[PDB]
Amino acid sequence: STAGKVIKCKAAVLWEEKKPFSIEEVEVAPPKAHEVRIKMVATGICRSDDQVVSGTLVTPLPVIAGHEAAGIVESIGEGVTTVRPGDKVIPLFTPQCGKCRVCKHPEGNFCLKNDLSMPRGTMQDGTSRFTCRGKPIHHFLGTSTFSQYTVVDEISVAKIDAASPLEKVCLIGCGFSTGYGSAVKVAKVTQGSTCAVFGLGGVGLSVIMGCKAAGAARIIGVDINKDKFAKAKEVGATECVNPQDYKKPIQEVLTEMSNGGVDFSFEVIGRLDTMVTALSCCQEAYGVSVIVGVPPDSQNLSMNPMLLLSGRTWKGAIFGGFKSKDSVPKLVADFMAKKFALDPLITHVLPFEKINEGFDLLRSGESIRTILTF
Amino acid sequence: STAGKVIKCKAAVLWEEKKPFSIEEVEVAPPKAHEVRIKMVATGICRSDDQVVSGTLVTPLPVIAGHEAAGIVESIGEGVTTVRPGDKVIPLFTPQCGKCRVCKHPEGNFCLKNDLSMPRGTMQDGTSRFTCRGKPIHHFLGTSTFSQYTVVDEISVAKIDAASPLEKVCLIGCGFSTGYGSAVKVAKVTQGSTCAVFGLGGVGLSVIMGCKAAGAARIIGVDINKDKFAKAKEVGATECVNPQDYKKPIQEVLTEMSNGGVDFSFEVIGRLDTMVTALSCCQEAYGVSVIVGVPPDSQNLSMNPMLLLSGRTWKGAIFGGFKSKDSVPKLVADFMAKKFALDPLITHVLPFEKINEGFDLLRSGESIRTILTF
Ligand SMILES: NC(=O)c1ccc[n+]([C@@H]2O[C@H](COP(=O)([O-])OP(=O)([O-])OC[C@H]3O[C@@H](n4cnc5c(N)[nH+]cnc54)[C@H](O)[C@@H]3O)[C@@H](O)[C@H]2O)c1
Ligand SMILES: NC(=O)c1ccc[n+]([C@@H]2O[C@H](COP(=O)([O-])OP(=O)([O-])OC[C@H]3O[C@@H](n4cnc5c(N)[nH+]cnc54)[C@H](O)[C@@H]3O)[C@@H](O)[C@H]2O)c1
Ligand SMILES: OCc1c(F)c(F)c(F)c(F)c1F
Ligand SMILES: OCc1c(F)c(F)c(F)c(F)c1F
Ligand SMILES: [Zn+2]
Ligand SMILES: [Zn+2]
Ligand SMILES: [Zn+2]
Ligand SMILES: [Zn+2]
Repeated sequence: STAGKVIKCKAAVLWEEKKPFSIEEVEVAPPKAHEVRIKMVATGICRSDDQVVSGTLVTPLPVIAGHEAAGIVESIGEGVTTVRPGDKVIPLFTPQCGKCRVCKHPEGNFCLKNDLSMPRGTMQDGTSRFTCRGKPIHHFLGTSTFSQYTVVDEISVAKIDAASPLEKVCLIGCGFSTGYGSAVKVAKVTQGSTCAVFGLGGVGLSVIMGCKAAGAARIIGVDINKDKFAKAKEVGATECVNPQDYKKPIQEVLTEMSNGGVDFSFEVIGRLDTMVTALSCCQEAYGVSVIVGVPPDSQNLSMNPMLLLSGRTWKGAIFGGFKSKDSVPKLVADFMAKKFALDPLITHVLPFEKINEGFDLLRSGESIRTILTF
Repeated sequence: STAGKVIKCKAAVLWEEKKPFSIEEVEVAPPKAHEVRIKMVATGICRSDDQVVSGTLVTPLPVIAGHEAAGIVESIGEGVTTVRPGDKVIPLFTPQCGKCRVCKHPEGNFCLKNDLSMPRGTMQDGTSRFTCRGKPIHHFLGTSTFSQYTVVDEISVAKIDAASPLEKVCLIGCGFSTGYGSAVKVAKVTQGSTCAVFGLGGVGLSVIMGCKAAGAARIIGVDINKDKFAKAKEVGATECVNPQDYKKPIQEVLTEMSNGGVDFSFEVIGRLDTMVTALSCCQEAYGVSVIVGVPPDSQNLSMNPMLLLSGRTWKGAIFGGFKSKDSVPKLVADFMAKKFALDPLITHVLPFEKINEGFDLLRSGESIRTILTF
């Protein structure tokens, strides 16, 4: 029995920016009221985790990062009603409290209990459940999945199908659901439309999947790494373009290709310049552009508002617009029902001990998703 | 009996930026194929016409400005099918050719034959119908309503009810329709919502009318001229705020007043800083902000894209999102049926010869709309 006791386990601690993860023993406190302790089974490597390493996504350090995962409930605190010991679960980096004005809104998903806007790196109660070498360690987005065991608030966990394969469905905790929902829920891609997707990583591939599911006629993938094109075409891109191949700026190229602008564009990289390019390539009167990539901390973009005055719509979203706790179990059931595929996103499967190697595959351009297994 | 002949008439010619209009004789050529010559009856003074004088809205000079008007067809060119001599008409500063990809789209209204994006100051065939002192004079937006007679392309004119009061319905040619449609069509304001309207001129008052027609529960007007507040409350504002009264930035004030941000905000001024403030004050997860004001030429704004990534929508529109030639006659029929009021917008009436006094009233802050009568 571990229930009610401190667990000593392995975790990947990031002590300061621009350093490898350190794989060492941490102590994980038992869950308090309304908290859940989870034994991790699989976690993905998302570019957002790398941005924490880079320092472009700011969160308190030292930290246990990781937010795209799946595991099994080890124990529950007093008052927990939505999961039990032995349940398969996905932690939710966007919580769903069900009580705030956003949770009550039909189209909101960015719950006011989130730890994204103004990150504290704690549990809801303002404290940490983690220590390492006698020092308190911060949580990340109320998830912290780069650990054999984590503790999450009940509003930050969803119970999923007992038969689901956790080394695949961990992607429903971030990159699949984000990209797919950006297309089908946030943009509301229409049948017969032309879409442009900037960035052909795991999230951008998921946007392509959604555009194809929504019946887009043309899906133009855009990436500076032409090694990404073959998989983008496998999941539905009709054409791929590398901005580096052209004398003209790519917004001009895509406007020409689409006979006057695309219906829907997506920025799935995280750069200010590509957010403005993506907006500009959508048709001036009725185009929609969705920002999915996470921009660099504290930097503003510059843009001409005439792009909007002619009729364009610009919007962004976290987690594909999905209300997290309602939607994650439904997405897992849809995957079990063969409504969408996850294998095209998974290029590498490594033991958790090879986390640094996984990040080097992402940085070098080789991987889409590496799944780490515990 | 003027049909096929040059007409000599008075017009207000703008020879140079930052100068009074010159009321003097012009020559108006007869209409070519698919053109309509109109005897003007009434024209409004819109801030966009003043921005031309200021040089912040660029169009070629010398010019006959004016775009918000109503008149009576004097003659038609070869091939015209949609109006006849003696019909009451409103010139359309946004055309509706009915054939381009925008005109065919269900949402779009910014027809590709517009003269707004890259203004030439000509008719569709690239020539002018106006001479003054033996020199060619530019058109403005394909309308040029500050003249006793104008010539417009058939795609830039709508036939309206024969019993229409032209001294009121001229406002359907720009300010009323723009503001009202920005609320009801572009933003799609919902019953029970909270709205913020930045700028309480004739367009912003029309936005308030639309928000109240849509059932908003709270409509907060924002203006630095507190003399604007009484009329804003008459047409539906529930409260007004003057940014100059507050130590804190008005986005923070409006976020506090709305218990975490408004549902819908509207920028109806034309300044870069209020475009960013208006986006900021809508609720971060589900808010919508609409740009209606016309920004200063060739200037970029700076903003933090995290405002969008949390879930906000930012859009703009021309002419309230209305397909112009379909919509104008319906709006006139609705006015005739008392579905909305125009009198609250009309604060002054002057003869056309007093155009410079009408512009002085707008610049002083004293008027909403002055209507000029020919
Ligand atoms: N909104 C959310 O909820 C959410 C969720 C998941 C990820 N993200 C962000 O989404 C972005 C993509 O994540 P990911 O798919 O894991 O990353 P990724 O696998 O690194 O993919 C990014 C792709 O962009 C390509 N790229 C880089 N620079 C350019 C450029 N200038 N022009 C065109 N292509 C370029 C690059 O080659 C790569 O294939 C990151 O910014 C993440 O932080 C956001
Ligand atoms: N999108 C369109 O189709 C369209 C159509 C009509 C007008 N316009 C533009 O809409 C804008 C408003 O036109 P209008 O109603 O005729 O002008 P207006 O009558 O000048 O009203 C603008 C209001 O803004 C107020 N204002 C000025 N600066 C500020 C400030 N910093 N903060 C708060 N309030 C301030 C000002 O006191 C005035 O009451 C102008 O930019 C027009 O060019 C756009
Ligand atoms: O990849 C998902 C993700 C985000 F979308 C963010 F906006 C963020 F700040 C972050 F830390 C994160 F992990
Ligand atoms: O007031 C309507 C109006 C606009 F919305 C513009 F964008 C524009 F350039 C213009 F000249 C105009 F008159
Ligand atoms: Zn909530
Ligand atoms: Zn992620
Ligand atoms: Zn058209
Ligand atoms: Zn106007």
